Amino acid sequence: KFPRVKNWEVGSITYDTLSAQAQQDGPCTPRRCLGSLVFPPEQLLSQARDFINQYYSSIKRSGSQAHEQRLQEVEAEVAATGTYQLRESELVFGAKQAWRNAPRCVGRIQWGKLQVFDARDCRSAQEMFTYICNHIKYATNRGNLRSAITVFPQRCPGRGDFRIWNSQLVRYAGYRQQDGSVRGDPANVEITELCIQHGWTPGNGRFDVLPLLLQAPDEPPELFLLPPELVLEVPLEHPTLEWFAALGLRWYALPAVSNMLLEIGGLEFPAAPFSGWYMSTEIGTRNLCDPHRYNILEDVAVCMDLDTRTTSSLWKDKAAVEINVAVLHSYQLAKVTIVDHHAATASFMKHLENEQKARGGCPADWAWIVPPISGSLTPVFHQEMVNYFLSPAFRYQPDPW
Amino acid sequence: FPRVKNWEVGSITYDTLSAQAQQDGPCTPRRCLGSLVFPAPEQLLSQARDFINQYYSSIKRSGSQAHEQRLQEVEAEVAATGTYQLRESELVFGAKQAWRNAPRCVGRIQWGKLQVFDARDCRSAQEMFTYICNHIKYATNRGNLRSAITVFPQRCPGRGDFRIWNSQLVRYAGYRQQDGSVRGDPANVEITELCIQHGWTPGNGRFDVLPLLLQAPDEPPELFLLPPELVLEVPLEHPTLEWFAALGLRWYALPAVSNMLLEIGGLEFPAAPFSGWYMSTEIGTRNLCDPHRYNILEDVAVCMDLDTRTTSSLWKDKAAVEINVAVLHSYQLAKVTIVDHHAATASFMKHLENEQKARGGCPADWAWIVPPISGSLTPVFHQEMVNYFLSPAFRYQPDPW
Ligand code: HEM
Ligand code: HEM
Ligand SMILES: CNCc1cc(F)cc(-c2cc(C)cc(N)n2)c1
Ligand SMILES: CNCc1cc(F)cc(-c2cc(C)cc(N)n2)c1
Ligand SMILES: C[C@H](O)[C@H](O)[C@H]1CNc2nc(N)[nH]c(=O)c2N1
Ligand SMILES: C[C@H](O)[C@H](O)[C@H]1CNc2nc(N)[nH]c(=O)c2N1
Ligand SMILES: [Cl-]
Ligand SMILES: [Cl-]
Ligand SMILES: [Gd+3]
Ligand SMILES: [Gd+3]
Ligand SMILES: [Zn+2]
Repeated sequence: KFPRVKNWEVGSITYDTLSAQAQQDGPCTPRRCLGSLVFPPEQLLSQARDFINQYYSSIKRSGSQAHEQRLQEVEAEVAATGTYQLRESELVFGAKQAWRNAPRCVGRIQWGKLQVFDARDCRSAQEMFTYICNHIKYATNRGNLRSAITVFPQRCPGRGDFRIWNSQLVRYAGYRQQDGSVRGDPANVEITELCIQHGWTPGNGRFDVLPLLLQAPDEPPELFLLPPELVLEVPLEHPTLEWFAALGLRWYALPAVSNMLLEIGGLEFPAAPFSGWYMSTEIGTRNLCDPHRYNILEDVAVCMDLDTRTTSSLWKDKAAVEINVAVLHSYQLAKVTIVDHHAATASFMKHLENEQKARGGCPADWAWIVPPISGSLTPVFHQEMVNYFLSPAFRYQPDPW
Repeated sequence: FPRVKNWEVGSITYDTLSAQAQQDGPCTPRRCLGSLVFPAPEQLLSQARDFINQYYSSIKRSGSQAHEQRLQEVEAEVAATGTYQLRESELVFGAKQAWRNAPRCVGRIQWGKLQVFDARDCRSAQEMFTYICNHIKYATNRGNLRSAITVFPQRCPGRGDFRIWNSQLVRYAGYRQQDGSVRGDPANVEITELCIQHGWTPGNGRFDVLPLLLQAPDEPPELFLLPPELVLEVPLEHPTLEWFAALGLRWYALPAVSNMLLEIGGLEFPAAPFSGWYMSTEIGTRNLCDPHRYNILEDVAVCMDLDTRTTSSLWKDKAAVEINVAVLHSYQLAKVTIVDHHAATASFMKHLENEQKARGGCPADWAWIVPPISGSLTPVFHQEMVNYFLSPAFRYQPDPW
């Protein structure tokens, strides 16, 4: 009844007893597996209890005076108001736990080092922008990146919500042409048209930092031009392919996701942007080489004079590796925090053993932990994993349009 | 009906074939176990009833004379003997469906072109050896490889099973060492011990072809040396790194899997070895670079003058790419069929399109289909997949020891 889980590189075996606690049913059934699909009223009370119980057991304080009392005041809070507010330390506990529970995040060896900015006393877009701009600058820290989340007011019935309209705080533009095809990032063509709608003027670049679209409850969104000095960027150069710089590639320093809904102990925070630091394959492999993203693979290969006329020359593999080298090298020369997939995955194996000893397992989504180049060269490839939903959690949510 | 998206292009289909999935796999809504490597007359009737129904849809004779006759026959044969016998064309179809249905096979574009050798009259291990030698000879075809399966007598009440104890027809020995290490392939230490225990004289090279351990019903397994000239091998060299030839590396031409069970209509064929041709990544990445296999990565990288002291130089990825290049070039030098992971994944995308029109879906195991290097450089990375079990099928079975 406890999944047997093997490591094929060493032969070791563990049991994931933590999977017993899974709550939100996944998409898989004994009949078919859907593990590769990307996006597959007083219920509040039961979610509330077991979160508080988590908090106190986490601090060796279960069955103790403050535990009894905190259970009453939440029960009393919901009685009158039909909802409740979190104690600051609890919001700190939920934020770090929701990170710890993220099955697809390969960087959770860092889950206990998280700076939480409480932004619950907020109203109007001009306020968020200041909260956002304090996060970004705190998080960037002149390239010495530091993990941070900012949590905006929770969801209330009978009132709009706080939402950021960009998938991330930093996004590059996506412009069509007299032939449809995109100049700039084709990922963000939909939000580029929403911004140009809301006043912004299109640049002509492949790396134009998009303006934020911030939306306060029931008031229509507001454009915001981010300060240029607050958007740290790293021009991409290769250590030994002098022509690489002339290709003119850049990526921003801060991966800061602003469209996921933080759920802690029953409450759902639709605006809660978190950030950390990049893994190099995220930029060098997915963002620049995906056929529907920047899709630079062929252009780098021509410049390295590789034979693009036969797929068996592995020219794709050769140029991809070098695009990744140029990312790691450009970020290191810029002194911005970045991690390569070999270092990241090995630390995740450490994280798994940490979590086995502490909690009897760890939800992990194999197809997202394994890197998108050189998979079987990393030890996560040879590690069987179990995937499920623990709470508190980061969740996806509808786009606010 | 599971909705499946291709993310590179944007397409959406619905896998309706999955609603027919028979035997249940490892996952529940509580937890996905997709990444695990290893997940009464009345029911032999329902299984065979379904297979016969399949065979007759395929010949466009669904609901006819022969169709009800064959059903009436099979229920008469089960009542009288407890089993029944496949007709030869039924056996050819069942074996081609089994390949088609195999979710972890990327080579299934070719499922219709399969040469089925009927050895269900085999009477001993010695005769079993002769069918196998013939199989290897036909399939090797002097390097112009052909896809083949030999089918030995089915499991039956009263007598034991035919078994090939070897996991493949062609395997390299793995001898343990004085310092605990292994010379040869460490995946084959166990079978190697058995061959010696059964009177084989071991060598001491790294690429020693193992003998065959063949088990007739209620017999000890019998040893058989494969004739040297029957096993085509390929010395490994690199197009440009001329020191590579000095590693002394070889692989064999024919991938011939011999430890799986073929199930057709509830009948079980515990010995039915099958073979096609290699994808270069199985050899270059897994067999040669896995830390628990030949583990040549570090030794290639030193020789390449790569910086092996930091992982951020991506020495592993660079060395592994040249190992794959070497495999492809060597097999083309020797005029031995081989397919690289870009061509193989591109033809698999075609298979999913063929199969969506023909059957409304295709059972696919994402983590096995995506190559172990260059994952997102291939179109299958960006394609969501539905994994499930269809019959006829190749199944795993315990080792007979
Ligand atoms: C500090 C360094 C970090 C690294 C290197 C890292 C790495 C990654 C990577 C590579 C992914 C895959 C995303 C994709 O490919 O689309 C991911 C997903 C995720 N990360 Fe982390 N991360 C870090 C910090 C954080 C922090 C601070 C949080 C929140 C507090 C977080 C929460 C998440 C979540 C919820 C996901 C899943 C989102 C999704 O499934 O789309 N990560 N992470
Ligand atoms: C003709 C070219 C073929 C190619 C390129 C190919 C490719 C592959 C690859 C790369 C794998 C994963 C192997 C591994 O990771 O160890 C695989 C698995 C498999 N192949 Fe194919 N194959 C071919 C022919 C065949 C044939 C002729 C059959 C049977 C008639 C077959 C049946 C299977 C099965 C049953 C599996 C999965 C076994 C398992 O689950 O471990 N293949 N194939
Ligand atoms: C909205 N999808 C979630 C997402 C998408 C994505 F492309 C990247 C990341 C991500 C986040 C953090 C904190 C670090 C990191 N290295 N990556 C998260
Ligand atoms: C029981 N393990 C199944 C297995 C293991 C394995 F290592 C390799 C292959 C395989 C088989 C064929 C016909 C072609 C090919 N290229 N690979 C199959
Ligand atoms: C369909 C497939 O599951 C999809 O492309 C996934 C695979 N694994 C991934 N892993 C990460 N980290 N990010 C992704 O976007 C994806 N895409
Ligand atoms: C545990 C992990 O699932 C295991 O190493 C798998 C991963 N995917 C694989 N995929 C293929 N095609 N072949 C394999 O041998 C493996 N090994
Ligand atoms: Cl990103
Ligand atoms: Cl093999
Ligand atoms: Gd020139
Ligand atoms: Gd030279
Ligand atoms: Zn699953």
